[PDB]
Amino acid sequence: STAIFSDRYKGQRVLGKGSFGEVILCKDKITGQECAVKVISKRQVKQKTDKESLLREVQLLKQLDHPNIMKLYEFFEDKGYYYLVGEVYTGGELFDEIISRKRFSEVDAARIIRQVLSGITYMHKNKIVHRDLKPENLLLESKSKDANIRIIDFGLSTHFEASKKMKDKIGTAYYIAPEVLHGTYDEKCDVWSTGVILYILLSGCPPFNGANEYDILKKVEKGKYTFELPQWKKVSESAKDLIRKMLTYVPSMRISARDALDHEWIQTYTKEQISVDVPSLDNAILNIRQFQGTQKLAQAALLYMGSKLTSQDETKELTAIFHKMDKNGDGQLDRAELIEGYKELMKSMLDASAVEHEVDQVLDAVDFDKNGYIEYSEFVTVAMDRKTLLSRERLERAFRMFDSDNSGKISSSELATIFGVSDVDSETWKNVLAEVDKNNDGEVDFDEFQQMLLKLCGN
Ligand SMILES: CCOc1ccc2cc(-c3nn(CC4CCNCC4)c4ncnc(N)c34)ccc2c1
Repeated sequence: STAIFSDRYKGQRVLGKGSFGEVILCKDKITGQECAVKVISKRQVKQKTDKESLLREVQLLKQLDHPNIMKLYEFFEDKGYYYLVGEVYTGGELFDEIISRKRFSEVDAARIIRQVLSGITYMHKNKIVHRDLKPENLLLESKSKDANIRIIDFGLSTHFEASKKMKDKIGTAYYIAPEVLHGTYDEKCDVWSTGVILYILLSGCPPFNGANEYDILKKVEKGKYTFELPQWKKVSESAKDLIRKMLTYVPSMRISARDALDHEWIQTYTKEQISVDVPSLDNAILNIRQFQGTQKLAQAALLYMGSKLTSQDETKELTAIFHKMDKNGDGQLDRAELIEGYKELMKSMLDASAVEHEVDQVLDAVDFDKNGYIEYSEFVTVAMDRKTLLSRERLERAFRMFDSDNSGKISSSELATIFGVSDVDSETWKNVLAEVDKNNDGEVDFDEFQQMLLKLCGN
């Protein structure tokens, strides 16, 4: 009697979108235990290994326990997806916590990096490689200041092929080890990624950077970086030494995770008491806030355009479904039929229970209610506006957050940075601007930026 995910869990709400698919907050129908479930769509994500190999990894992952590694509880598979059920953590991404601080020192960075290396060391002893380690994969257990770090997605890269969509690979290029690019890699790739993360914590700038994905990769593959930024003068020699050892090009010469834990710098700056010399890295924290805001705005822009393309698709599809269901030809439908077509559209709505409630939120939202005969046309408008909300609202939020001086505007230099990170061709976005505002003087407000994005997705 093979078990069934939706027999055991109900979806509560969406937690986010991660590598390989959506993460949904779920609840055990008997025990009330809340859990974070990564749902991998077999249609969007191709497998690299065979079933046998994936089930063996899962079985191993369930038996490992470390304070800095996300705990996996359960694994299910049906016809259309894979479901990975883990512990839910509520502290958010590390860097989003870091940028809320007004003080940040080498002690804070060593506390951070020690946890990461401790989790990586443990996983490498069990022959699991992350490969895709980056800031987004570092979650905080809770919103508390003293919260432990939990690494997510350890081992998935081995069995599933990563999205080639830019909206999914923003800020992947900065962290990947050069041997991963060339195809022969081992567990040392996780030390390199960690090394990049440490460089960023102490300087707030990526060691390997450029205007677009491909320029960043060209820098990584060459392997050259420097410590000539002014804010490195404030950093201990010990920290730089550890960095050089983590960023060693040839993997066989690069320090192991385990050895990195024992390095003088980690031993010195994680002793809770001794502040022998501990200034605050003010420039770094502000660089990280700029870095983070840029990454988040580019991401939000791509998802805005993606949501706008989805809403074109689904509006037309839903209308054609309702049209054919309308046997009267009067343009009206009852509740069950609305539910039926919306389910037919299907392919957060993990069971029939999820669908009926979304429909009910819209029928309530249909302003005032006459029961029996519903104008299919207007239900479509409202169902779809609902779907785009999260993404337009999020777009404005990200715009406001990027605009740190509250100027209401972003410069064309800033647009170049954002569009380079979003991988929108240079000639393409300026042609678009020229058409939105024929009189602009090198800056756009929120509405203009939004109008630009619409034009860049064929509207
Ligand atoms: C081999 C383990 O297989 C699993 C199984 C379930 C997983 C669930 C989560 C998860 N994702 N998110 C949403 C975050 C929003 C911010 N961007 C990053 C994602 C989460 N938010 C809260 N808790 C979570 N657990 C997640 C991530 C990785 C998992 C890996």
